Amino acid sequence: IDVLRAKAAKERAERRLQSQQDDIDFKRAELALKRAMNRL
Repeated sequence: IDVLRAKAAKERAERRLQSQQDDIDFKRAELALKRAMNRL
């Protein structure tokens, strides 16, 4: 069933390529650590 298993590798490789799309959600992850900018 390699033909069906390989299908999982395609979905992953695609997600990784979507870096520019996963840049916004990643920003918030950092903002939570440093919110000093807001206090000022």
